[PDB]
Amino acid sequence: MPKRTDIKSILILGAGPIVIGQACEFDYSGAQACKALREEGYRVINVNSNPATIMTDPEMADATYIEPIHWEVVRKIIEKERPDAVLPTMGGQTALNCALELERQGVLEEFGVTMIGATADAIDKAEDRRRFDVAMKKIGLETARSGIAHTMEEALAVAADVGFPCIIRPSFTMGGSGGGIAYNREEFEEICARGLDLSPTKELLIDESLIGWKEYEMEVVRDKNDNCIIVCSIENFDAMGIHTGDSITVAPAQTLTDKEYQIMRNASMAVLREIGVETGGSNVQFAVNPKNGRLIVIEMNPRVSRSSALASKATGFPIAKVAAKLAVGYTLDELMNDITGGRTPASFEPSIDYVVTKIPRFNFEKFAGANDRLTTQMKSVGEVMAIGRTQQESLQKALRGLEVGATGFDPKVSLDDPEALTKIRRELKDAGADRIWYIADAFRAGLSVDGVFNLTNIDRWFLVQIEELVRLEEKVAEVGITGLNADFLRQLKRKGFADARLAKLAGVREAEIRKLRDQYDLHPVYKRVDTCAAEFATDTAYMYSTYEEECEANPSTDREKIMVLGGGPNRIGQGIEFDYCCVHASLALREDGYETIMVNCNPETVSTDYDTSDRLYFEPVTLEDVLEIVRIEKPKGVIVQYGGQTPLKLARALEAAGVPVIGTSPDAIDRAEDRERFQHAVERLKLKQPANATVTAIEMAVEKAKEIGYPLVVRPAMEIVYDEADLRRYFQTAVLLDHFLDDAVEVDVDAICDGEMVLIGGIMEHIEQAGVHSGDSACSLPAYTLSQEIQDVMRQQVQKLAFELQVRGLMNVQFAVKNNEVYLIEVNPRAARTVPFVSKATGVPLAKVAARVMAGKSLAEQGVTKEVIPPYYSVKEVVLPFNKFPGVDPLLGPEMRSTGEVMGVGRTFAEAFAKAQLGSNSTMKKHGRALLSVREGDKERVVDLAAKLLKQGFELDATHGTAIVLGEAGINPRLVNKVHEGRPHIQDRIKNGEYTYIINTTSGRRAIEDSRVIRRSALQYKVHYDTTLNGGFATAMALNADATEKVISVQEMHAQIK
Amino acid sequence: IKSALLVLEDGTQFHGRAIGATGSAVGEVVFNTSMTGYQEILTDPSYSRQIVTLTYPHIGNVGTNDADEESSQVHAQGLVIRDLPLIASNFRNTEDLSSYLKRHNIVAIADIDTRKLTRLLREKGAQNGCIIAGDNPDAALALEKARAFPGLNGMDLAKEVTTAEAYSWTQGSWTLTGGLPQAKKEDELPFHVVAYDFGAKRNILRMLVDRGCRLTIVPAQTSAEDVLKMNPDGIFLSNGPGDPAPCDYAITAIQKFLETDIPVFGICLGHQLLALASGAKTVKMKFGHHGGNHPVKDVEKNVVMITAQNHGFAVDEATLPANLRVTHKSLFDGTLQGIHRTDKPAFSFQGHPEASPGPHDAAPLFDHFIELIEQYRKT
Ligand SMILES: Nc1ncnc2c1ncn2[C@@H]1O[C@H](COP(=O)(O)OP(=O)(O)O)[C@@H](O)[C@H]1O
Ligand SMILES: Nc1ncnc2c1ncn2[C@@H]1O[C@H](COP(=O)(O)OP(=O)(O)O)[C@@H](O)[C@H]1O
Ligand SMILES: O=c1[nH]cnc2c1ncn2[C@@H]1O[C@H](COP(=O)(O)O)[C@@H](O)[C@H]1O
Ligand SMILES: CC[N+](CC)(CC)CC
Ligand SMILES: NCCC[C@H](N)C(=O)O
Ligand SMILES: NCCC[C@H](N)C(=O)O
Ligand SMILES: [Cl-]
Ligand SMILES: [Cl-]
Ligand SMILES: [Cl-]
Ligand SMILES: [K+]
Ligand SMILES: [K+]
Ligand SMILES: [K+]
Ligand SMILES: [K+]
Ligand SMILES: [K+]
Ligand SMILES: [K+]
Ligand SMILES: [K+]
Ligand SMILES: [Mn+2]
Ligand SMILES: [Mn+2]
Ligand SMILES: [Mn+2]
Repeated sequence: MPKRTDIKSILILGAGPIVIGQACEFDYSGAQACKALREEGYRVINVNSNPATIMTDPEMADATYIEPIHWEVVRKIIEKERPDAVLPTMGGQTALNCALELERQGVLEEFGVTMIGATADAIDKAEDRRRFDVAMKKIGLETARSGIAHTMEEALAVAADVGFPCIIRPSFTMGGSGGGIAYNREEFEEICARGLDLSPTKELLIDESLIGWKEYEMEVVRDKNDNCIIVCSIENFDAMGIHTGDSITVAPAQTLTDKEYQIMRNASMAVLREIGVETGGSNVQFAVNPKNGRLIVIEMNPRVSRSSALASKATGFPIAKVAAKLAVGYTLDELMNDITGGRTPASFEPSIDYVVTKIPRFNFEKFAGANDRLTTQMKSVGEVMAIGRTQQESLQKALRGLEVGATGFDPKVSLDDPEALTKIRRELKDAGADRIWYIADAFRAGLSVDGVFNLTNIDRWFLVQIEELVRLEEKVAEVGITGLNADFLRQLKRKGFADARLAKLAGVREAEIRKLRDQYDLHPVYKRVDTCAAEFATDTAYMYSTYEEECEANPSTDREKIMVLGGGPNRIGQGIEFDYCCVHASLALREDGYETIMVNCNPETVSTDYDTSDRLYFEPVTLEDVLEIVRIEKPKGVIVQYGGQTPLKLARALEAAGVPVIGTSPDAIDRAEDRERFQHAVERLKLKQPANATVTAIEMAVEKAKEIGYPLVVRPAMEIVYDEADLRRYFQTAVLLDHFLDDAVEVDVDAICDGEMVLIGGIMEHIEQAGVHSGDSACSLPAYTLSQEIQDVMRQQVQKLAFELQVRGLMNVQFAVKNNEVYLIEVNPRAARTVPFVSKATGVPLAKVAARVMAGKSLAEQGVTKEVIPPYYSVKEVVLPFNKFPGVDPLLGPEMRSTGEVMGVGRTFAEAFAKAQLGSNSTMKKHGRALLSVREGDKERVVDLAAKLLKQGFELDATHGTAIVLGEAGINPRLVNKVHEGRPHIQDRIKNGEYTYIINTTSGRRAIEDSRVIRRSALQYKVHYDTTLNGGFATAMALNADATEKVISVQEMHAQIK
Repeated sequence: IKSALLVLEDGTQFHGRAIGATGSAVGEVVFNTSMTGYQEILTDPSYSRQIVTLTYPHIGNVGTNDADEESSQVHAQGLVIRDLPLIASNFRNTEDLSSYLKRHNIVAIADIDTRKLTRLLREKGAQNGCIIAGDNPDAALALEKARAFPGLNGMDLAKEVTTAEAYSWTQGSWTLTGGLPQAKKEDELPFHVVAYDFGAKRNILRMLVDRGCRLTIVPAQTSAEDVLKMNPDGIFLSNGPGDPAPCDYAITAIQKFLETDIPVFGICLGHQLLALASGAKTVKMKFGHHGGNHPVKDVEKNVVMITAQNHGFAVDEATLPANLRVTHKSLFDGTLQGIHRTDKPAFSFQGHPEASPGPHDAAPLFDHFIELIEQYRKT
């Protein structure tokens, strides 16, 4: 019953870099699992290619491997660590897939590695959709009419059977990856082909449609004693047909009668029992026909998930921590429930006295030709969560914490737009990311709840509530600010209305509304999360705001408090890297003696883990919400610099509102952000900035362009213009003008300044040139080409800026190196997304460090004075979401689009590079035929590359112009035709798998537009491709290395530093 | 504005809105953590004279229906909730919450901080209270009424809810497919069990019926003698409101059954009576157990069950006759939950094996009873 004695060491399989459908929730869960295994005295080993993870923190485990999550690499790790067992349920699907690969490869046997948590058979029984369907039938549970298909032939026969629309679901995939809904044969063929090739078992399940049915999930937990509990139930706001991850969801279930609930409860347990999960958690999904409660089982995920993370956050029941321990022999009855001071067991079902709401976060605006309608395949990049005593209150708070500019139910369309009812119908009928706001707009427009129901299939239970908010809004707009008496205002507040939204309606500033509340003594109270609807006391301070009577905050007067502001839901550009920083500040200052208060509402993160801080306020990171907490906490200092843009934008207002914002001042930041202020400072210091201008009108810019000289960087969707025509061109389709620095090397420098000194955190050299957004660039630390000399100037420029700007904590500076001359791109007086990377490479926890500095402790005092220059090479590479948005051109540019990153460690840049590349899921091969099709400027350089490959034994192909230059060089590639040139053309060859590598460079808007085909084909076909010559060079380099040769632990690496 | 007010014995006031009938309600105030099951809960006789506070904010999401009534009527004295939803939204709904409440003439209040009430009841223990619903609800009056409330300790509530005459019960459990079944024919039931109606829940009966028992429901005060005359295959002791202790007749009759080899089974109040009739003592719990996520361990098998609880009194374990073995215990608080006569075919359970609402985890408890029955007939 107690802990297993035959096991001493455990290998935990991490999730890898963040992708759509597989995000932060895995760092939260993995960190939990580590903590729980380390706590219990086990030897902890883990692999995880993502460096921006807390789980990869050195102190969190015994042996930490930031290596490519490749079965061959995992095998070395195993061979080297000889872990007794492997826990594969905490790293998403990557972990599931890997575990089963190692097993299949016989590695597990080879080193006597016992699979705990979930057995390979249980995992397959659940992941293989054929098996899952069988299982259901065995236990008499109902499933939709479906058919297995291993080929397109197989598939089409099913479609003929089930009819359109039909749902396509691959075996061994999650987050709807490779799936979709097919409305026609053409869509069908497309999804299936993608799914078949994506499925690790090359299998698809195709099901008849249940679209519009109610969709539910249940998070279950079972022990070796067969003890089994339902930790949380979830009702999706968006019906069957929209993936749960792309759905607005609430806990608990709302519209099920107890009778139906029990049926579902029993079914859930039956599911785990039949699949065979006996020592861990699992997510079980269902579809319910609202007209007759008909229950249908959809799937089950034999591991922790995005929903378990949500459930954990929602209930206060740390599923992963508990599951980790269950994996090692403990039973639920023996574990204590954390939040109830451990005065109650883990063996119980949580009861909550509030409503939890989750809203997905999308970023369609970054994906040009992407289809933006929601379907079974996830497209969201993040999520927000909120808690309120009521559904209305919970939903509105979430909306205002979504970080999209909503203050609640802001209108999308105008009332006096004749066409409105048309746009509205459309937005309802076929949901996009904006649907929530359209629902409100529909009600404003005269649509009934039934009308809305019929188009969205969203339960009227939810609809009626949104309609009510609307009618209330109308009242507000009607009575205006004078009509805002304390009674009415309190009603509003209690319904979740934001000051901002009332402000807008009443036609006043938001501060006006806050003043009113101040006048009325209208403030929220804080309730605590406890897992038991208050039946048992809590010693934990995990709270949410609400408009009720009794407050449970009970702030402390005893200590010096420090508040840390999170970034809300994750989005492209505002990822986990920021949370990571946030987490660190808390851990750091807490450790140091401060009472740490964390403010955030991303349910996937470690920062929203009660254990991360002294006090956790799971709130919207807004001025309103933050000021209310400050009102009562009366902290000593607030950190606004670590959660990204969200908290940064608030800085000014907070400070003005009286908040003791610490570290780099709001004004200092503004000095840097503000184009004008910055430029002006740069000057003052006499440094290099690219020639720029601020234009108003077209012709204004044509002339100014003339001045600055081409090519230009036009910022309004930022594009690079190369000529007058091009400029003009953009203008129609369309103000900042900046001279583009072609063939330049982009550098990133992270550093800390205590006003007394400046600490160089790290100088990273971008593989991709300036022009490819730093966020989407691979990078190297230390620099792999840059001269020392040039590196010294930067260091020097950094220091001047640090002081001049009055940095107090972290900063990041971006440089461009053109012709041995250094230019200043921008200054980021805050923590950058490169911070976790640098910390991992150098061994220094910059976030911790800068945190202390902001809190009054100098670098000197800390004992962190010298810049670390590692004895090894660390390479950062990114992962892009293109595969999720097939209609987009999978090409790099000045706008960031990556969702995650990986780290590669090596004795040589080539080693580090090869590791980073493999880790990024590259499909690059060591042999085959490479295709070369480069732009003019790349024409010269490409010869060497073509030479390197030949050397490597590759055979070459080339488009006309490229072949010209090659032949003129003695390199006679095989000629291939452009699509428009006829057969045999690149498209065909690609599709026919003639290449293992592609180097494709293009410059110019139409030129790109025209060559779209090759990149899309490359992506669809799985051919590794580079879109930059630099990338191409690095790739060639990596050809000489073996990423599965040597493995190293972070601990080891760290110990190599002098 | 339809006003309503709730006042506690201690003077604590809760201002909200009326969602039920017009008037006043007085009783002991309790809190129940069930997130689903409101109708069943209100309709459970064990709640008679109690004012029920629901900790789960939205109460009424699924409206109501007959199949979800655990008894002939609403026994709860009053209902206290946080939020009455705009609409009932469930295929099984036949009438919205408020309307049901009004039809059942129940005083109910919404829009109050149920969490603060919960925490208050948790920390200070149960309290008597009064809810006044009307134009100008008097706070002093309310407090008077609450203070006046005689209290549940020493209060026999079984004789108040019991049936008038005896009767047969042959209806089984509900199913999603066919709803509530047609009462079976008497020849369709191998076994014949006599159930003392101490304010029995319909689910208990139905479940027994599912197990082959034809039932004879008898008034709470029936004599062992009268019973025995019926040659019962088994004797069952229902759940119910109030204090068990004051129920001398029940205790008396049971003791009698305990002379015989007749199988005896009890649930909740039944469990307590059985303990009393056996020499054990009963106590009043600080605030009791009212919810459906309550972990109870089967000490013998070392297995945990998630159970439905509804009790304010408990059997003191340190007063248990040696003929009384502990069979189950609360994982929440260590309180006694199950017992078994070491010397007789008699056992009972503190929780509600028949759930309704709640988890089905404790249903096997019924099977031991059937076991006993089967064996007694062998003999
Ligand atoms: N027959 C069906 N009809 C309609 N929608 C369905 C059907 N089966 C599944 N779905 C939808 O597809 C989504 C993803 O399916 P799921 O089985 O959960 O796969 P994944 O493992 O990728 O998450 C569900 O959350 C649901 O909205
Ligand atoms: N003048 C320029 N010359 C060359 N590359 C540039 C120039 N300005 C910006 N870039 C490129 O565009 C990217 C984004 O520019 P930046 O000003 O840093 O925007 P953001 O606010 O998104 O960081 C850089 O990482 C870089 O590759
Ligand atoms: O099928 C195609 N259609 C259009 N352009 C293409 C195609 N394949 C490659 N290219 C582009 O052709 C360029 C190289 O042209 P080359 O100079 O004739 O070799 C690159 O900028 C490629 O993106
Ligand atoms: C979802 C994560 N992947 C599948 C497990 C696809 C990028 C990693 C290979
Ligand atoms: N909310 C702050 C104090 C918490 C207290 N131990 C309780 O559970 O009532
Ligand atoms: N760091 C971006 C990934 C590189 C990709 N293969 C490309 O060259 O487009
Ligand atoms: Cl996947
Ligand atoms: Cl149906
Ligand atoms: Cl797309
Ligand atoms: K082993
Ligand atoms: K699955
Ligand atoms: K859904
Ligand atoms: K799910
Ligand atoms: K770059
Ligand atoms: K920036
Ligand atoms: K109130
Ligand atoms: Mn899944
Ligand atoms: Mn799913
Ligand atoms: Mn930048």
